[PDB]
Formats: sequence, C-alpha cells, structure tokens
Amino acid sequence: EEIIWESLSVDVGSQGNPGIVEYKGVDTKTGEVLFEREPIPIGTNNMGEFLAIVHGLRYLKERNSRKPIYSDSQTAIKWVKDKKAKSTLVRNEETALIWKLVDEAEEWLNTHTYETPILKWQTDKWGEIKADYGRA
RNA sequence: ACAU
DNA sequence: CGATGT
Ligand SMILES: [Cl-]
Ligand SMILES: [Cl-]
Ligand SMILES: [Cl-]
Ligand SMILES: [Mg+2]
Ligand SMILES: [Mg+2]
Ligand SMILES: [Rb+]
Ligand SMILES: [Rb+]
Ligand SMILES: [Rb+]
Ligand SMILES: [Rb+]
Ligand SMILES: [Rb+]
Ligand SMILES: [Rb+]
Repeated sequence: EEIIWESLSVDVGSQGNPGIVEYKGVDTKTGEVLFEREPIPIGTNNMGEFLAIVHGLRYLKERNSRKPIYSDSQTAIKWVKDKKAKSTLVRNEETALIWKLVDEAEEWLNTHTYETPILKWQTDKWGEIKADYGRA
C-alpha cells in the first residue's frame, strides 16, 4: 500500500450519468494536467473511465514511457484487461459519438501492444485520485 | 457486497 | 436520493 508517485492518474467527470462525459490524465506526483478530452454530449461513467485509461496507454506509448496508470474504476480496469467495454448504454443517434470512441479504443487495444501496469487507486487508504473532478 |  | 458496472 505505497503510492507509486512516478505514474499517470486518470478520471472521468460527468454531468449526469448517463450524461455529459469528459476525462483527464494528470501526473500523480505534481497534479499537472497532461491531457483532457473535450466533453462528449452523452455517455456513462464507465465508458469515460475506460476511454481515460486507453487514452493514457496511447499517451504513454507515444512518449516511450513505462510509467503505470492509476484508475479508481474497478469496471474500467477490467474492461481494458478484457479489451472489451461491456456497456449497457443504448446505441442510437444520441449516443453515436461515445460509442464511436469506445469502438475505436477497443480497436486500438486489439492492434497495439503495451506493458503499462494498470493499477487500482486505493481511495479508501489514499483519498481521492489526483485526476478527480471535485464533483462527487 | 465491491468500485465508481 | 438517482445512475453505471462486476
Ligand atoms: Cl477517447
Ligand atoms: Cl508498477
Ligand atoms: Cl480493480
Ligand atoms: Mg473515477
Ligand atoms: Mg472522480
Ligand atoms: Rb512507441
Ligand atoms: Rb468528483
Ligand atoms: Rb469526487
Ligand atoms: Rb471514487
Ligand atoms: Rb455509493
Ligand atoms: Rb448497484
């Protein structure tokens, strides 16, 4: 139960669930924001958490970085491990964008390799993840 | 129950 | 209190 400070932390934020979804990744040690996705009009918490991890994998791979990724989402960690986002969200015209991004993230996982450890952020011991959106 |  | 997920 030691934080690995040399890591990337990601989190989703939303207005509603389902609702408007965004996500970001930060340097765990410094809090510096390294990437932020423009808000998506309709998605779920778990789809955003999944996209955040996959974006982190792509970000670190492009920069030849072996740092681990922290996420507080038990669901999204499993989905990334499985390379499959098992979302219940309806696929229709309103949800087309989030589903396109999820499909593309799965596609990336199936066509690329990575060694990045994907670690559970232990909120119960460490407080809220550094990438959190102070919204609850 | 657990994580969000 | 409501939701998404294992
Ligand atoms: Cl994305
Ligand atoms: Cl590690
Ligand atoms: Cl986990
Ligand atoms: Mg989270
Ligand atoms: Mg959060
Ligand atoms: Rb590379
Ligand atoms: Rb929050
Ligand atoms: Rb929060
Ligand atoms: Rb949390
Ligand atoms: Rb809760
Ligand atoms: Rb539940």
